[PDB]
Amino acid sequence: MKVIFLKDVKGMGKKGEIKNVADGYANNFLFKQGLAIEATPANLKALEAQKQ
Ligand SMILES: [Cl-]
Ligand SMILES: [Cl-]
Ligand SMILES: [Cl-]
Ligand SMILES: [Cl-]
Ligand SMILES: [Zn+2]
Ligand SMILES: [Zn+2]
Ligand SMILES: [Zn+2]
Repeated sequence: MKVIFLKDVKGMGKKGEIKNVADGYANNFLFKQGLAIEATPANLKALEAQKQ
């Protein structure tokens, strides 16, 4: 699973970084805790638009 971090997770990734991680971790921890979202082209396009 490719994710973009929304918050800093020490030892894992900083806000704005894009990293591939185990699906279980993404689904059960990162997404569950609101720390990241999937880095799909669609999500990235939407995130860029809001920042601008
Ligand atoms: Cl995977
Ligand atoms: Cl930071
Ligand atoms: Cl920081
Ligand atoms: Cl896992
Ligand atoms: Zn995966
Ligand atoms: Zn930070
Ligand atoms: Zn697991």
